[PDB]
Amino acid sequence: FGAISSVLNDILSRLDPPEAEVQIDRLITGRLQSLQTYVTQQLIRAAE
Amino acid sequence: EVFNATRFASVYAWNRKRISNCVADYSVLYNSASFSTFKCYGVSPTKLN
Amino acid sequence: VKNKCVNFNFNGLTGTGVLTESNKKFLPFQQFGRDIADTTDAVRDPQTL
Repeated sequence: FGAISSVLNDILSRLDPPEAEVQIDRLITGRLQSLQTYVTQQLIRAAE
Repeated sequence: EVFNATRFASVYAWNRKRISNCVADYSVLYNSASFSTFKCYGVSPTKLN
Repeated sequence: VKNKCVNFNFNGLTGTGVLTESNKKFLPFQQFGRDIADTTDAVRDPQTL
């Protein structure tokens, strides 16, 4: 999702919080959007 | 042999040395006052150890 | 230490989980393995292979 790595442990163990915050925020945004999409699809299928 | 050497190559002919098969202590390098510039990109220096 | 949930730092690869003996076998060039979902599931001990 634009971050340096897709694993939170790598970012935590490689970067200090002040600069790792941006990568963690990008990962959070991407994963939150994916989860919201999944929940919406599940709601529609549950209605079906 | 790289930091405490006596010869440094020119800028357009910069000298590259490969480091492998050993253990590196970056903490002593970072905490020393001999260096007037120590900046790390993609990693933080304090975690290099 | 095996059969206990611990933090493991396997050759720079950090994580948390339970280490157990594996019936799975690695070819003698592979270091770690991934699941169908690409989550790490196996590792090779740097000191015991």
